[PDB]
Amino acid sequence: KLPEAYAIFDPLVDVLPVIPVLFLALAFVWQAAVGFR
Amino acid sequence: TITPSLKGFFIGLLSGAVVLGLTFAVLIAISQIDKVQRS
Amino acid sequence: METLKITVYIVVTFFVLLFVFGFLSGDPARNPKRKDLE
Amino acid sequence: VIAQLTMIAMIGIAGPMIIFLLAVRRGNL
Amino acid sequence: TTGERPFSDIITSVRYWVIHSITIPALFIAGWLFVSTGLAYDVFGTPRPDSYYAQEQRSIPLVTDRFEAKQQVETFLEQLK
Amino acid sequence: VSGSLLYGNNIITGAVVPSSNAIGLHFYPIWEAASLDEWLYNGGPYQLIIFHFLLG
Amino acid sequence: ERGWFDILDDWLKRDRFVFVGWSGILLFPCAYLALGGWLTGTTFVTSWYTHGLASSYLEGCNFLTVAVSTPANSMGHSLLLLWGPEAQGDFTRWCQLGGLWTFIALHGAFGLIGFMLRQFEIARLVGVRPYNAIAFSAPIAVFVSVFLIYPLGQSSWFFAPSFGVAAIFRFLLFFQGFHNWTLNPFHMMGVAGVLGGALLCAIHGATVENTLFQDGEGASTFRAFNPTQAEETYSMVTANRFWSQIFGIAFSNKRWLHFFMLFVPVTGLWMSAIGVVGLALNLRSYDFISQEIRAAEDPEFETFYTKNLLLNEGIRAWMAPQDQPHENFVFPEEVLPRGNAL
Amino acid sequence: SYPIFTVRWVAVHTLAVPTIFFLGAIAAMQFIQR
Amino acid sequence: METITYVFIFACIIALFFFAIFFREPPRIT
Amino acid sequence: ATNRDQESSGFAWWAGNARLINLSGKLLGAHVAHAGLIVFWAGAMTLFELAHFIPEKPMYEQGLILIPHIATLGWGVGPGGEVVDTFPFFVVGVVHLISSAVLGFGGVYHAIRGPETLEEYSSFFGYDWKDKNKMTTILGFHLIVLGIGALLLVAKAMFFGGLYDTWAPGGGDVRVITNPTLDPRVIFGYLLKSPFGGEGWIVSVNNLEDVVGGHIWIGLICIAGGIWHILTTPFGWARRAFIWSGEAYLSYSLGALSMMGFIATCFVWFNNTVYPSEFYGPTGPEASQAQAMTFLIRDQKLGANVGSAQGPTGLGKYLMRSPTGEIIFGGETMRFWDFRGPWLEPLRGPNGLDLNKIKNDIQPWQERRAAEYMTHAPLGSLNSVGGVATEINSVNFVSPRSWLATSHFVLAFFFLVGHLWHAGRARAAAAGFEKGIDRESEPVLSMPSLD
Amino acid sequence: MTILFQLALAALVILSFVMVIGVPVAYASPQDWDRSKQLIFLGSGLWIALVLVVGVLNFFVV
Amino acid sequence: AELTPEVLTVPLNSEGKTITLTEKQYLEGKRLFQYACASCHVGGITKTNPSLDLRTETLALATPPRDNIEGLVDYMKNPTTYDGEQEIAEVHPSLRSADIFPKMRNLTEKDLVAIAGHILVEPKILGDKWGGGKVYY
Amino acid sequence: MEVNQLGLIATALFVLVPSVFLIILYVQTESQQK
Amino acid sequence: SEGGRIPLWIVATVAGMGVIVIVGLFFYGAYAGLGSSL
Ligand code: CLA
Ligand code: CLA
Ligand code: CLA
Ligand code: CLA
Ligand code: CLA
Ligand code: CLA
Ligand SMILES: CC1=C(/C=C/C(C)=C/C=C/C(C)=C/C=C/C=C(C)/C=C/C=C(C)/C=C/C2=C(C)CCCC2(C)C)C(C)(C)CCC1
Ligand SMILES: CC1=C(/C=C/C(C)=C/C=C/C(C)=C\C=C\C=C(C)\C=C\C=C(C)\C=C\C2=C(C)CCCC2(C)C)C(C)(C)CCC1
Ligand SMILES: CC1=C(/C=C/C(C)=C/C=CC(/C)=C/C=C/C=C(C)/C=C/C=C(C)/C=C/C2=C(C)CCCC2(C)C)C(C)(C)CCC1
Ligand SMILES: CC1=C(/C=C/C(C)=C/C=C\C(C)=C\C=C\C=C(C)\C=C\C=C(C)\C=C\C2=C(C)CCCC2(C)C)C(C)(C)CCC1
Ligand SMILES: [Ca+2]
Ligand SMILES: [Cl-]
Ligand SMILES: [Cl-]
Ligand SMILES: [Mg+2]
Repeated sequence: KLPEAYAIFDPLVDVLPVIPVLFLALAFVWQAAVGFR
Repeated sequence: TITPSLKGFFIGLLSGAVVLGLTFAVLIAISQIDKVQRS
Repeated sequence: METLKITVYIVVTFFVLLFVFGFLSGDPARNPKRKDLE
Repeated sequence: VIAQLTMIAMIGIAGPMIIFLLAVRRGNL
Repeated sequence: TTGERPFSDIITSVRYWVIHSITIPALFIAGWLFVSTGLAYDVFGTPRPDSYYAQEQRSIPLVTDRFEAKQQVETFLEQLK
Repeated sequence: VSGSLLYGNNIITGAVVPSSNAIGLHFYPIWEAASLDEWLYNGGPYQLIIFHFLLG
Repeated sequence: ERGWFDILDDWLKRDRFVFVGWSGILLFPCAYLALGGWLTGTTFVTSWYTHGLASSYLEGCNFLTVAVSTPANSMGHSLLLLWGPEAQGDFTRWCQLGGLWTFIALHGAFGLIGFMLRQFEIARLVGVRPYNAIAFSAPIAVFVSVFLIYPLGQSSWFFAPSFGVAAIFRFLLFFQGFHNWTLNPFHMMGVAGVLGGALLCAIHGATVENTLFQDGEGASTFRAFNPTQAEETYSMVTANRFWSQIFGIAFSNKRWLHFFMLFVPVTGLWMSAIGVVGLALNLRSYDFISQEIRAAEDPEFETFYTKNLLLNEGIRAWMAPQDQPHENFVFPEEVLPRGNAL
Repeated sequence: SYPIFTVRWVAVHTLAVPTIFFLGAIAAMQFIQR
Repeated sequence: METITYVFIFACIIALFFFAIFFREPPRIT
Repeated sequence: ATNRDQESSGFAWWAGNARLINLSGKLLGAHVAHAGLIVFWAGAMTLFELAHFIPEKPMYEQGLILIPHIATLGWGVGPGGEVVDTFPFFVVGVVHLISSAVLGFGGVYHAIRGPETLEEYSSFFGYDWKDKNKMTTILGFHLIVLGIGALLLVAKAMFFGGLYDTWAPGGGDVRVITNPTLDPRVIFGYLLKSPFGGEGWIVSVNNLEDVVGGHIWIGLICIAGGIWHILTTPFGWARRAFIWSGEAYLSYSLGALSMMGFIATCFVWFNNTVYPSEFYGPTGPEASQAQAMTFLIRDQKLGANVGSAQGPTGLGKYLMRSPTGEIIFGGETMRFWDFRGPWLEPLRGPNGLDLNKIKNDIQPWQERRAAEYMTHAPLGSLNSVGGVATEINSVNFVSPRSWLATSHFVLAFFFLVGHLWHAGRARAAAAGFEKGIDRESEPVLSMPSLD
Repeated sequence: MTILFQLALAALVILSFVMVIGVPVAYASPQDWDRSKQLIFLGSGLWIALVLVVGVLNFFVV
Repeated sequence: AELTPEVLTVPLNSEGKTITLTEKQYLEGKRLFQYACASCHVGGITKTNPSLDLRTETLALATPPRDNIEGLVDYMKNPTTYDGEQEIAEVHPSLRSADIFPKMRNLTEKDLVAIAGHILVEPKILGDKWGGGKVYY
Repeated sequence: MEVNQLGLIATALFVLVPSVFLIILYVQTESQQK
Repeated sequence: SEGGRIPLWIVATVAGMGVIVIVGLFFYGAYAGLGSSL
């Protein structure tokens, strides 16, 4: 576990590692916005 | 005698005739309403 | 068997040297179009 | 469990939000 | 093109989404309730987690007679007390 | 295990048999064997063939 | 002539997003019902009463393990019609008896008929030769041999493949252990045709893509093609020299190349269908008699063939009691074939 | 300018309507406990 | 005799490879 | 918008980053933002692992891969690899996560706000791919950087607490390395070892002295090479041997990374020194040997004479000879006789496993260790059901060794594919036919027929 | 110090979210770049400050 | 079939006394068994010594008897060989050897009771599968 | 090995008969006027 | 009514996220309740 003082951030910490994948997905949203020109 | 399975056969026959019948009725109807333009 | 070993080692070294020096011998220039790739 | 889905909801929306905001404002996409 | 309205036209229109922000969630919810109410089990005859075996039974309720199979299944279901 | 035609195999059953589990990942060229008879017993042809094949 | 038949013909053959045709009347309901039946069964329907298996999302199965399973062995080869003497019109009981299996298999079959007829009809209307339908004869030969002929030669529909991912895998392993199906030269021709087809697909795609003429300025080369252009988009001559110098032989005739691309996988599948037809009667390539006579007399004689038979024997003994529950197999620990330790 | 109810519309909905219903069902299924 | 048959067929196939490669009908541009 | 569509760039959206080949500023943005992604993952993954971490369970029962890396450096662990302080893990994770914000900031800036090209802005940061000297200069900078990294490892090992040593006398423990191996005969001797069984090339490194000395060597080599490349331009033979373009250098790096990927795969699969089994779980060989050890112990306790016990095949049930005569565990684990591990070695004599030591000297900690490793063998399903493929659901386990080996084989392979793709494209583009054959100048048409 | 810590850290997270959306949008927006550059400078200095604050207060809460 | 109070009713001691476990106790028992025991005792067998299993009859014939909550809990504190003759805490997980088997460190008396209860209830459900090994999979 | 004693003739005719058919057709093709 | 009012990239992003959510739920369900093995 994280030190007790940080325990409230457990759910955020549970989610963080997946964020990089979102950047790949972001690239497509962006490309969708410019019509994949 | 009409056994339960012969009755079943008749039910199947009717069901198939109904499905195909309604299908052709509907398709003919639609074909008549939405004719292709020629000439 | 030692002689077979030495023979194979020499053969392998030979062909390997042919491969390496061969690709070192201006391979980019060996094409039908643009040769000046140096 | 509710907290985790809330976090991934804000984080998850952030990107498309960036794109949406830029598209609305005719940004340099 | 074959005369039908382009899909991109349809699905980028307000009216489509007015219709479908209703119809799609409604269908999803209907399926959900189809399961959560247990109706699916009853319709299809699928065992609930508590209905595979009688309490002390470890034998599969396998159908072993073609023409009395219906009755066999009913008996197996009855034996679940 | 017999793999060859002359030792009782046909085309479907025949094989070059993998090298001995006793060898493992050890490199077993012909010259590591005390004899060809040993090399053959322990499945040296398998290693020679697959290594030359993969390189080739 | 302008009666109702021709007017119907007019509407049926209208150029719309999804072509219908006369073939559509057979195809679409049968295909829709086959697929819908599969989804319905895999979502909601058990195989508890037929197999002693869970097979639906409802029961906790996932996409890999869900199936619409075959009927109980006791059903024999019953058409298992909803209105038949087994279910007697009761839909729930019908589901519980495995009615969805025959439902799916038969609607599936007529649906495949509809699809191939569709291929013929469209080929005729557009004015092309009907090689797509002819090639489609192979998938049909496979479906018919495996899902219909095979169980028809066996005791019941029970031993047909169940419509499911894992179930199909089970079907594969059953065929190994019981039929030694890998040893069967018709299956071997099937394999050669499938892998050979994939090889031809890959090699042809890559060859075309790597002998393209530069027809644009773009480094991405797809736009530099126009459907209506007269010229070949790639160099047959250069491709031919390349493979001639690489492999020793090469295509020189594009028509031959593509006919060959039809021929290889279709023929492969057809051969496999013939083999499965053999397996319907248990007419297997299980053994080499010379091998067995030698091994019987010589306990030092071992080939990969004999090893594989040991594997088959294990498969049979360990899987049969649960895979074939109608047989009431009880195999005592002591009769189970096992090597040392395992 | 464009018709709404076409053969294509029908085909699409025969697949899409049950699909959403089923996905809702299976989603509900994920919370079932023995 | 089996072995002879198998090896024979194989050898025929290899020879066939040889002829099919070096003695093929040459491809000609018309 | 410059070069951000196909008509102007020549590259479709799906090849969009190729639009960046000659836009050094935006390409710098791409690179820095990406480094941001990597550091971000290191940090967030570390925090996730720590949040999920139960200190009294072995790490390898908990799906941990980064904490094992930190622990191997000697942080947060004591004797036997027991966790004594989770705070170092927290620090590593947090500092990476924070640093990632910085890299991301610079990356986003360069990518969308900063100068698209750097050449007009700066002669030092600007570059031409075809400028061989600038390329070798930048390469030199990065080589010095890497050398500094390796020396950072040496520093950790020698001056800042040491490294976890599974081989430490009296049991695995964090240990300061005071006498690193400098002898070039040993160090490069590793580089000349066979990659086959019983040798295993660099993967065979089995003591921290060799590791640290090796990193001393690599650090100095890398710094010297960096200086070399800042001070020199490529010789004639190199000029004539290579393709000099962005895509070519990319292809070379892809090849190298592929090679490195496969090396890492074998490293995590076989090596238990820089990948301590305390943290990563037992290797396959380790666990098979551990099974043999376990039952040798069990049956010997029951009164079996394990030296004279003949198995069904004629081979020793428990003990047999390797092909060179060494006494080894028998059965299938015969294949793994090259395995070496701290729990087994005390039973090893000059001729291999010593029967008298086996009879008299096996300690309870060895039985425990062998049982633990045997029952934490790196076998398991994709949904992480531990054990053989036929095992029932019960145990939630896949060895970290398996996750890291499989992931890195997949990555190394696709990077080999990328290498072929980009090397071939760089060749074709350099020669000027990457877009296809000139219809009016088809080379083969000017070649004589083959027959 | 737990009040200071837990809110300085919540503020760090919040500001981070704000920067994550705001900075790229600012970088790519045509107008109001003058106001944006200064807001980004401020946000960045404040972010660094909050990181250091959380960092110090850490040892008085753990 | 259901996980009824009767199924969850298992022997507390050798003197005819029973204890009825709650469903939550059964779940805790499965969880803790998986956590601490299943690496070797998956499915009721013993990977490092298959001669000895966790079948109820076998536990009944162990010395002292282990076919009750108390026997199993004591085992988890002070494991012996099957005849009770030697104490094996040094090579087997126990509270007494929590120093060398660190997963036992956070196990409470309640936890031991839950694990014991899992061990006794599971064969009542699974029959020959419990301790049966691969033959019964 | 106790092989089927007809396997030899079966294989031999299996190879020879169609091979001969093909050789006949090829050779009579070549001898036609160019 | 008017085609184009709601941009296609938004429709795609929202629909895609919906798919990710539902599939994600199915994977959660692989570890909980029926089929979880527990
Ligand atoms: C053209 C599309 C088509 C086709 C080819 C089929 C084909 C099949 N379906 Mg059907 N099915 C369809 C559409 C189709 N289906 C549709 C749209 C539905 C949804 C309502 C269903 C629902 C359905 C169900 C629920 C079931 C089937 C089943 C069957 C099979 C048995 C049918 C039978 O026995 O008919 C017999 C009838 C005929 C062949 C029609 C004969 C018409 C003749 C020429 C006219 C004579 C009739 C006469 C007027 C009647 C006088 C009788 C008098 C003396 C009393 C069969 C494989 C069953 C099955 O699969 O079980 C496993 C089954 O249970 N289908
Ligand atoms: C590692 C991932 C990665 C990276 C670093 C890049 C980098 C870059 N891409 Mg891209 N690209 C990628 C993946 C990536 N790409 C993928 C997967 C694809 C295929 C879908 C593409 C397809 C692609 C194309 C088709 C093109 C690029 C181009 C570009 C560059 C200009 C982008 C632009 O103009 O923004 C415009 C977009 C915006 C202004 C919207 C906001 C974007 C910002 C950067 C998001 C930042 C969010 C982040 C959370 C904020 C944190 C800030 C905080 C630290 C304070 C840029 C250098 C272009 C280029 O070559 O230019 C010449 C170009 O045309 N890329
Ligand atoms: C180096 C790569 C790597 C490795 C070895 C691991 C290893 C591990 N991770 Mg980690 N993880 C990684 C990257 C990696 N992860 C990344 C990048 C992320 C961010 C998304 C995460 C996020 C993550 C989380 C959130 C968690 C883990 C956890 C775990 C463990 C369980 C893994 C699992 O169950 O897989 C499941 C298997 C899959 C999901 C299948 C992956 C298959 C991919 C899609 C195929 C890739 C193919 C190729 C690259 C694509 C090329 C295409 C081609 C056409 C070019 C395991 C120890 C878990 C854990 O137990 O923590 C304690 C945990 O909770 N990981
Ligand atoms: C490889 C990484 C890299 C590179 C090559 C560049 C290159 C460039 N940057 Mg960029 N930058 C980077 C990362 C990088 N930056 C990052 C991460 C950020 C976010 C903090 C920024 C933020 C940034 C801004 C805001 C600006 C630039 C600009 C500049 C240019 C002038 C820089 C200068 O004059 O330095 C002269 C040297 C110094 C000022 C002293 C450097 C002190 C360093 C930090 C000491 C520590 C070095 C240490 C070894 C780093 C290890 C980090 C490692 C752990 C990752 C130049 C083109 C400018 C520009 O493009 O103008 C239009 C500009 O305004 N950069
Ligand atoms: C990433 C780091 C890096 C990179 C990209 C380069 C790249 C470059 N270096 Mg090198 N260099 C480096 C690090 C690096 N160097 C270091 C650290 C040193 C100090 C030791 C040197 C010292 C150096 C010198 C002294 C020279 C170069 C030269 C060159 C250039 C051509 C080299 C080449 O053709 O290699 C191809 C390699 C060969 C032709 C060697 C023989 C190939 C054998 C057969 C391969 C055997 C390896 C095999 C895969 C197995 C590995 C194990 C093995 C040891 C048993 C080139 C620009 C040359 C140059 O032009 O300088 C300006 C040059 O003369 N470099
Ligand atoms: C450092 C590594 C590296 C780098 C810098 C590049 C850089 C470049 N490559 Mg790439 N490439 C690489 C590795 C790398 N490559 C590898 C390993 C492969 C083998 C698969 C390829 C194969 C490749 C091809 C086939 C092509 C390129 C191209 C290009 C250029 C444009 C890339 C583009 O815009 O992609 C845009 C990005 C996308 C469209 C996204 C790709 C999606 C991937 C395959 C799935 C990711 C799976 C993920 C890890 C796990 C699942 C997550 C889930 C959310 C989906 C660009 C110059 C193109 C080119 O030739 O340029 C000249 C080109 O056509 N590359
Ligand atoms: C049989 C029956 C019949 C009919 C019925 C039917 C026909 C129904 C329909 C229905 C159907 C029709 C179903 C629905 C569906 C689908 C679903 C169930 C869902 C899904 C999928 C998915 C989930 C997606 C995902 C994935 C993939 C696949 C793709 C991409 C990727 C991803 C990941 C996304 C009748 C009644 C007459 C009679 C009796 C019986
Ligand atoms: C660390 C820290 C931070 C973090 C930050 C980050 C960095 C995030 C970012 C963000 C991200 C980075 C996200 C991204 C996004 C979006 C999404 C969700 C994605 C997607 C996709 C889609 C859904 C797709 C669809 C479509 C396309 C568009 C086109 C084509 C078709 C398709 C279908 C594919 C914070 C603040 C939290 C605080 C705490 C901690
Ligand atoms: C170029 C671009 C690209 C990419 C993008 C990027 C790659 C960028 C980046 C990078 C990044 C990477 C950024 C970020 C994030 C991070 C942050 C924002 C930081 C913060 C941190 C904090 C806040 C921490 C807190 C903590 C404490 C300290 C303790 C424990 C708990 C917690 C966790 C709370 C794309 C594809 C879109 C396309 C277009 C263009
Ligand atoms: C830390 C470590 C240590 C040490 C390390 C070492 C010292 C190593 C090294 C260094 C080195 C020394 C590395 C390497 C190698 C190099 C490379 C990898 C090469 C390559 C080659 C190539 C690639 C070329 C290409 C081609 C040729 C072949 C021909 C012609 C054309 C061309 C040129 C293109 C040890 C292990 C003891 C232990 C552990 C840790
Ligand atoms: Ca319950
Ligand atoms: Cl063994
Ligand atoms: Cl027993
Ligand atoms: Mg569930």
